[PDB]
Amino acid sequence: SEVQLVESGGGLVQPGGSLRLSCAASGFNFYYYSIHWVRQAPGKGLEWVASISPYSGYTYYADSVKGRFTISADTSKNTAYLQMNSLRAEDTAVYYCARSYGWATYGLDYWGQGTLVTVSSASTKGPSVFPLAPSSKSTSGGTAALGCLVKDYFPEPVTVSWNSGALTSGVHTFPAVLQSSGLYSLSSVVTVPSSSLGTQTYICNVNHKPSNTKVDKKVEPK
Amino acid sequence: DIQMTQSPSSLSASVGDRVTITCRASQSVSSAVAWYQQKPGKAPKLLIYSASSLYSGVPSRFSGSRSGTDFTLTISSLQPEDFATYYCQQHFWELITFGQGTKVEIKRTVAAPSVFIFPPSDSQLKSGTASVVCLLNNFYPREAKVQWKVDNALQSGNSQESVTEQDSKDSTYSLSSTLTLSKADYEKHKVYACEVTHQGLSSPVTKSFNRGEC
Amino acid sequence: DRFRCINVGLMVQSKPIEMDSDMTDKEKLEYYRSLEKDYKRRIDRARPCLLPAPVYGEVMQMLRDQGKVSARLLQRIRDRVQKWYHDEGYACAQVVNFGNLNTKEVVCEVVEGDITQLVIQFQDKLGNVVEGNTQVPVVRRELPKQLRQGYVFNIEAGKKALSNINSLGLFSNIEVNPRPDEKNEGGIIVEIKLKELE
Repeated sequence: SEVQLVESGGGLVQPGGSLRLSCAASGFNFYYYSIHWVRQAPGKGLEWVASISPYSGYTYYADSVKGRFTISADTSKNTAYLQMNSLRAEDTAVYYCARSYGWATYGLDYWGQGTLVTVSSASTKGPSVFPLAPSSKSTSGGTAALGCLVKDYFPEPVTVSWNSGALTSGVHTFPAVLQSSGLYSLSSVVTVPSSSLGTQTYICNVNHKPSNTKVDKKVEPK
Repeated sequence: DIQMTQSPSSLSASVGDRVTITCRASQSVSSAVAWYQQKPGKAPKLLIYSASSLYSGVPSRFSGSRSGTDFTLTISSLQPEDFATYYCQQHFWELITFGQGTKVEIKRTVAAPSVFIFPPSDSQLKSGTASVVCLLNNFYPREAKVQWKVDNALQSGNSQESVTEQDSKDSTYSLSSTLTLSKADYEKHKVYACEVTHQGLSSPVTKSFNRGEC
Repeated sequence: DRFRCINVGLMVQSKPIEMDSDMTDKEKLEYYRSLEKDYKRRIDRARPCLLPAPVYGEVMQMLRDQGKVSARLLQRIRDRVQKWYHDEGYACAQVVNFGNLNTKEVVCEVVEGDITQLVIQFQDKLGNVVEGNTQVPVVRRELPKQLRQGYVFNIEAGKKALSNINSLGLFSNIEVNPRPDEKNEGGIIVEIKLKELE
């Protein structure tokens, strides 16, 4: 009964490039509804980008995107489309497709799954994993912290496990931060008892499926 | 331009409280305001479609209300499944405008962080880069200030922090702060410290090291 | 490919409408169309506004010289409509909503500032607000019919009151002020502050 939206397309593009996103309308009659495109930046709020009018073909765009995006729809296959041009870095976001019945007076009820559009002068790159030295002078008694620093890679995601999944309690894999290079950098720390430092040796299993890199690194004190 | 001001940026609440989020339209132009709930990694769901009308299949604890240019979303008894980000939205014809968002988080006891310094890896100085890492583990609330002191001097532009989602078990926050430098600048200066200010710290603590001496 | 009409309604009233589950979109067109029908019903039940024909015409010319209906154009229309209302001394008038029956018919909803209560506040010589209904019966007369509940507030009726009661020489300071009525949405309280001579 509740048949829904799938956004198709989307991927990596460079500054100045172009892309086209599809939005497949299954189970609803989008003459009575209006199709809107809304983008969510990385870890940021929601921003409306484009809209099509029900019935008639009136097209409305946000001023941040006017002159580079064009919305459209194919009534036959129950589809809507979004063309993006002269792409800039600030367009990096997840792009949702959602319907609202009527025009400009009701709520966006059914949303899509989403699609990520990364706009980077990119290079798929494996990371370099560096050890986080545990502290000989145990700063906070009882426990000491050690981890890994996945320093330079592109694109997302990376998965950091510990001792092949045995060490799970105390691990904090932090969200990645993009630097002034176009490459991400994360750290993954874990707190362990100060006694178990010399008996047990801990290893990180970093994994970067997009670049098929698989580094495993042991972290020991110096 | 039309602008919604959503407040508070975040509030912390316990299971069972009645929580009220407000957002204000910059001009009296439209009653077509909707409320959405979005849980991380997913798509926002519609809660309220007209300014006060309960949408289908939404629990009865959600309510909407309007007073002029003031719109209010209200949850009667907070359930665990209602911790998310909340967005208000307005339809000024073409201008679809969202509020900045409200993060609803779990209330918990104040807890100062554990602070750990980290020198750049011995391997990293053989790549030209240097990364000094400061870890703040298991603290609450989220408001924390990391201050990088190289020879008793602040550093800006070269520090990046990341913050974890609320702990799924103990409801705490962990933060990392990377200070990225070049090998020459790291070799010249001597004492590297990270000073942490937090609510649960009566005074700011500082974790420090000297490069090369153990 | 245009906008055919601007309706301008005045709204106070009350609303209901309820809701349901089992959202078969096939069906739920039911609810989303019942709302449209109820909106049309409301637009006919509603009271027409004080906007004269020339300003209707000017707003419609603004709407025609721009084929597409943009929110900035609606803002300019609001500016014009409130300019008219305030120019005629309808100080409390305000636009509150821009609804639609379809993308071609725009519905502008205004709150004109109807009067819900009349309040007379007396103050002693030193400005300390006091009670007393000895002057109320005479001040109730020498008040225009247009200030009573059931009319839209106009500052000209306020000036007529401020001069009729002024002619009696019984107060050292007379003020007529509209105030937002907290118990009624869009209603207006006409309060008349009287300060006595000595």
